[PDB]
Amino acid sequence: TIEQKTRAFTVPNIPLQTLSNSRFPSLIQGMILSPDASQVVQFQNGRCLIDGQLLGTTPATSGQLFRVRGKINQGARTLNLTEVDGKPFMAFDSPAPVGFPDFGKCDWHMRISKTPNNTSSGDPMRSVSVQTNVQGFVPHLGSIQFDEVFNHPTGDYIGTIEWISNPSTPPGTDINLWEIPDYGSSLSQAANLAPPVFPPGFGEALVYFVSAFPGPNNRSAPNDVPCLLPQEYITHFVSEQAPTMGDAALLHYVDPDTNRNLGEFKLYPGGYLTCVPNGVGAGPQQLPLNGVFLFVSWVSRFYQLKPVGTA
Amino acid sequence: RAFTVPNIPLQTLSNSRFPSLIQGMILSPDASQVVQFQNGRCLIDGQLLGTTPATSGQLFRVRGKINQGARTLNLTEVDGKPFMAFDSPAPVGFPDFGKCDWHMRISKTPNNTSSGDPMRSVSVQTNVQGFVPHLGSIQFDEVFNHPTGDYIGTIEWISNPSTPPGTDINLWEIPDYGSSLSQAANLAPPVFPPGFGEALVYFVSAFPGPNNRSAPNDVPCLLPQEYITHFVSEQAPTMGDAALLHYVDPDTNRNLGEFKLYPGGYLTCVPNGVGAGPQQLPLNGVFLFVSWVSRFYQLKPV
Ligand SMILES: CC(=O)N[C@H]1[C@H](Oc2ccc([N+](=O)[O-])cc2)O[C@H](CO)[C@@H](O[C@@H]2O[C@@H](C)[C@@H](O)[C@@H](O)[C@@H]2O)[C@@H]1O[C@@H]1O[C@H](CO)[C@H](O)[C@H](O)[C@H]1O[C@@H]1O[C@@H](C)[C@@H](O)[C@@H](O)[C@@H]1O
Ligand SMILES: CC(=O)N[C@H]1[C@H](Oc2ccc([N+](=O)[O-])cc2)O[C@H](CO)[C@@H](O[C@@H]2O[C@@H](C)[C@@H](O)[C@@H](O)[C@@H]2O)[C@@H]1O[C@@H]1O[C@H](CO)[C@H](O)[C@H](O)[C@H]1O[C@@H]1O[C@@H](C)[C@@H](O)[C@@H](O)[C@@H]1O
Ligand code: NA
Ligand code: NA
Repeated sequence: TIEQKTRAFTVPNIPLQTLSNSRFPSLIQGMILSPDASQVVQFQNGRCLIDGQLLGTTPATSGQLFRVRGKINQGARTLNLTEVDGKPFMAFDSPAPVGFPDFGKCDWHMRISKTPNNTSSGDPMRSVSVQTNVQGFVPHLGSIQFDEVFNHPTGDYIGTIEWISNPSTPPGTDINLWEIPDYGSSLSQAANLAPPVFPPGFGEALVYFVSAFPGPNNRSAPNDVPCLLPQEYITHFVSEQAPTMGDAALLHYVDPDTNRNLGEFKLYPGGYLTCVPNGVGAGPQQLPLNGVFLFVSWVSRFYQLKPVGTA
Repeated sequence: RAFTVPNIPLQTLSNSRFPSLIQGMILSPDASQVVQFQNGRCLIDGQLLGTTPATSGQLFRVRGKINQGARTLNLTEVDGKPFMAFDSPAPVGFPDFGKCDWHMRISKTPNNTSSGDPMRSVSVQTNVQGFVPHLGSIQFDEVFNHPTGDYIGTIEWISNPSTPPGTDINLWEIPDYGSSLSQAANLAPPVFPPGFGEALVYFVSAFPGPNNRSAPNDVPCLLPQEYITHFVSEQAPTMGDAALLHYVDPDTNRNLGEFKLYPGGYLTCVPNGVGAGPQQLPLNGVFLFVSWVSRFYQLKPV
């Protein structure tokens, strides 16, 4: 319809501290730049074009996000993946089931249970671990491998990653949440992976939203999980499907108390935000978390942003 | 601002009492069922009630401080900000699962170590003297012989309440937020059956744990969480007694049923006798706002 093709672009009118990470369900705790200025990312969750087109394994909502479901035989180590709702995973069409975790360079410590409940007593929860750099980690081929033999009843199991730690192999490897796992194998590459996102250059830098995920690391610091878009943005774009009318959407990060602009950002149609750091050490990490991004105007990709933060 | 609801299929939307996809749309088994959920409560002009969070990120989490050797978790908000006692039933997003024991998994935050499994299992009874979230604290079943600190987590599975004996899980109920000397302030009010041919619609999702029926633990809620987020963001003024919605098949554009969304944040329909109701409908439909209507607007039976 005319209304559909002329629908004005909008973003959710909710402060950042109230929005959610799109790589796992949790409130956003901060904005950062990548420590390495040359960092290329290829996250498979939290990927959505601003006209509402989902990419990779990205779910429309938080409900499928960061869940794992599959069938496993008693005495086996192989979890044969399905979609979160139990329907078959059509492999070769996607890197993994919708919402499947994209945490690379770490051991996964999972909690799962047999579904649906058919018990009248007892604790249903089971702890399993998954290494992602072993030959058995082939979600694109429809399966992942647990570390130990699964001595529990054959059936349909659902759960999630509860905490993460350094990869078991090779020794001395630290967690790196900037990376995704290898979804395929040596004989078969992962098909329909969401594309990489490169640093924009020319004074601009990618902005990442971070939330702490449980687990230790070599720095004795939180495992901060970076993502490109709040999940609420993704849901909003999927619902609205507003046509993209320019090269980039100019956003102002506005202080709700004073109505003053705290920072200028560009939201690119590919579903990521950039800013211009105001010198070395400056960036969006210096901004308070109670601001609201407001859509100002469609702009050219060449439009220059006022630098953000203080050196 | 014109009123709208999200353009997303129901099966893709989330429960507002815990983060999970909606798996069903039902009437209460008891037609006289009164509910008083504290989560999933939002006026349709975007005003949150009870303990309801604006978004899923805050929903169904518990955070607080606990000392090594103690049983008491002194609650904060999910982001770590102080919780004000006597003001509300519990911190925003605090679970509202009544009539069950809670089996939780929690961990000390932020991480400050290079080694070890951080996860701790604790259990909470909600009908005991020590369950006083309105006063800012809850009591674990056992002494917490783990490091002192700031802990965050959630309920992992539920089971029958420990007391009194022979009590089964009833997720239609909420816990007793109050104390021996003080009732909980600012509880979201009860929602009563509408009568006059109409019935409340509930969205259900299964939660882990055993029960006496050896079947799923079904959690009913009044609104999808995404609707709540949408209303909070949009702040569209309520301009009639009820918002008439059509539940539409997106593949064919066929209207599958008429519903009324009331200002208080709940949906009704008219069942076409016994056996009829919204549970007969496919879950891939999208609700669409049609018009503001009066309270006495007669819905076509579903
Ligand atoms: C404290 C505990 O573990 N209670 C168990 C109970 O345990 C024992 C019974 C007898 C001895 N003994 O010989 O000396 C030792 C331990 O075992 C019963 C029967 O299996 C458990 O009740 C059953 O499972 C529950 C999950 C419920 O489905 C219940 O209806 C079943 O009958 C009992 O578990 C506790 O039951 C309580 C209700 O009566 C309540 O639900 C409580 O939360 C349950 O405790 C949890 O589940 C246990 C299996 C265990 O994991 C415990 O740590 C949990 O808190
Ligand atoms: C298999 C295992 O449990 N490995 C542990 C290791 O455990 C033992 C040490 C010594 C004996 N013994 O003398 O007989 C027996 C068992 O203990 C080290 C610490 O000394 C653990 O490594 C440390 O904690 C990890 C969580 C990481 O942060 C790591 O960097 C720390 O050094 C080690 O845990 C395993 O470390 C692996 C990396 O080297 C990898 O991260 C793996 O996932 C870890 O195993 C998990 O965490 C354990 C604590 C345990 O809960 C296990 O079940 C998990 O899979
Ligand atoms: Na692989
Ligand atoms: Na109480």
